[PDB]
Amino acid sequence: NKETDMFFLAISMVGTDFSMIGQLFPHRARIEIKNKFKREEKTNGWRIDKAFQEKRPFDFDFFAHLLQKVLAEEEKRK
Amino acid sequence: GPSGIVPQLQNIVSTVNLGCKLDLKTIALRARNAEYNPKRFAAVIMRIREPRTTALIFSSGKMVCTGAKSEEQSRLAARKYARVVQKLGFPAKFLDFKIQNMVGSCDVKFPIRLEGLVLTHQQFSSYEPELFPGLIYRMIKPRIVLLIFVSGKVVLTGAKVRAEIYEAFENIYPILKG
Repeated sequence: NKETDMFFLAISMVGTDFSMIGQLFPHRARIEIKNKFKREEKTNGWRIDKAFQEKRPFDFDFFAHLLQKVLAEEEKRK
Repeated sequence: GPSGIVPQLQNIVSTVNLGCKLDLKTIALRARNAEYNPKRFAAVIMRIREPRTTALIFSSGKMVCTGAKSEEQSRLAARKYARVVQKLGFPAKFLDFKIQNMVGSCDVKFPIRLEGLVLTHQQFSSYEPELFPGLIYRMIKPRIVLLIFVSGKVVLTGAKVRAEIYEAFENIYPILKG
């Protein structure tokens, strides 16, 4: 669930763009992200539309740290 | 005559010249939508949903876009990326828009025995059931390449307008029937 939320969130920050999220995701390839998008477009189209109208910024720093903290939290809680 | 089923277009391919130099690293730094993986390839690939399309940009100032269901939709998406690049801080222009390719598909709702087609059409139809399950046919008028399957569904590609797809469809339809 968390990974899906973050895939969405990055799709809003880095757009419908996959190689960079694969790069920042420790263990995801671009084909993986493309497949996530195929699977999710059928149901979450409205959220992906929410992904292209707000101008909140993107980073490595604030984000890289946010990724690592939420992944550690999820792994310790899962 | 027509069987009552129209060929629906599945894809559109188009390109336009941006007319200026761009820095891919700058785009990846600023735009909320960008790649730059020079270790694999030095380019930036876009995509938007309205229209549903994917575009790709270079430092050389060219754009290639694809994914729409209609040519006008493809042009709309192209102009959207042109607007994005213009507001990215680049002096982009929407110059020399050209449509490259489109894909369509249809069906005939009756089974297709590929063996007869290859036996009567081998000179332009290539049948090889070992690697590619379907049958390959290349058409001259217009320059269309066609894929045919037992289920009766057909994939059409290589055109520039939907009229070519329809005309090739009705050219082949009597052959498909018998």
